[PDB]
Amino acid sequence: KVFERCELARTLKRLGMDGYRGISLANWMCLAKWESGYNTRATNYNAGDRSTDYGTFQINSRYWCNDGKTPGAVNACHLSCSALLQDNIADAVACAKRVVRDPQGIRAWVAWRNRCQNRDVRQYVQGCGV
Repeated sequence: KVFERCELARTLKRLGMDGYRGISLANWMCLAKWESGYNTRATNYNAGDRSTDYGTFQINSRYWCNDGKTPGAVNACHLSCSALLQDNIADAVACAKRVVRDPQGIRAWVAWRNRCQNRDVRQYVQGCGV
């Protein structure tokens, strides 16, 4: 499904993302906007290394979820990558939380560095009531 901005902002807040490991709600919103455009069924195959990115946060199959076809992959979130394509984002959020527990934090997604870091991200949550 494709979330509307404020709809997603409120959902993420309810799921405990605001300030999780020092990451503000607006940063998560900026990441979701640039990764999938708030689309839960988004998938991107990376032909260079045989991995695929799944769902709202475009979580990679080499380290986080298992899709069975990615070489030398681990499944740190202990989830089928299929779980990251559901309309209910509960699992994708649990897994995103795992991703940032690593040293890099939110920096794990290059898209965050390119389009969110050091920028004014207030706009992603303004008027949503979060």
